Order: sequence, then C-alpha cells, then structure tokens
Amino acid sequence: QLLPAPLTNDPTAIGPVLPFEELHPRRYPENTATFLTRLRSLPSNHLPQPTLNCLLSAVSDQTKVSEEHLWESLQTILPDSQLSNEETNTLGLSTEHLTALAHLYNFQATVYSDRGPALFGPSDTIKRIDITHTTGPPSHFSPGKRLL
Repeated sequence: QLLPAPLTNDPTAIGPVLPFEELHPRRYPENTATFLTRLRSLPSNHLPQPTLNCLLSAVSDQTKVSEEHLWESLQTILPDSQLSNEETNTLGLSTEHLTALAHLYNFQATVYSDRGPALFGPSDTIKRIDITHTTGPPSHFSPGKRLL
C-alpha cells in the first residue's frame, strides 16, 4: 500500500503509482493484480536475463515463447526497478511477474502451489497454462502440474 521509493524514482517509468490492474485493465482474478507499479515508458534497456530464471523457463515451456522474448516483454510493461532488484536477484521472479506475462501473452495460468491451485492472469484470454510452485525455500517454479 505504501509507495516504494525505487519505483517513484525509476526514470524508465512515468506518472503516478497505481495498482497494476488500474494501469493495465483486464479481467484479473481478485487480489492478484493489485500490486503497485508505474507505467513503463522508456524502451527496453535489454536487461540481462535473470539468474533465477525458473519462472521464465516454466512459462516458456508452456507457451513456446522463448525466455528472451518473455523477458523483453516484461521490459515493455514493467519499470526496470521491478525487474532487477534485490528481491529478483535473491528470490527470483514472482507471481506478480507471472500476472504481467499473462497480460502480455494473453493467458491464464493455474499455479499449483504448496497451498493449492490458484489462478493468475486475465480471464479474457484463450490460452491456458499450468505452472507448479514450491515454497521450499528456495521458491521454485516449474512447468505443468504437480506430478509424483
């Protein structure tokens, strides 16, 4: 709820801090796209791929979109401060990045977490994907449903 200083300082973005779903309206599942962001305005700086890339690997497997294209797409929609920071370098990408990808590639994901399944991404979409998440630690995303 409080305004994050790196976001308001981020010169890749413009305008006010607002929930993702206010800036990028879609039919998101409740309480998944409420996270604060700003409109991304500057073109891509071509950030290196994240070291903890398992979310990209998982979505890539399920969509047949390369991890590079997924990552460049994230740089079209999110400010850089929300893509490369202490959290993403130590914990990886999150379900908030999944929501952003789901808007950018028009899919809804079922995430099979340790606490059960949950929907991420707009419902006004045709494509459906399955993602597995384990809390660990470390947090790990994998493609498909929880087997074994």
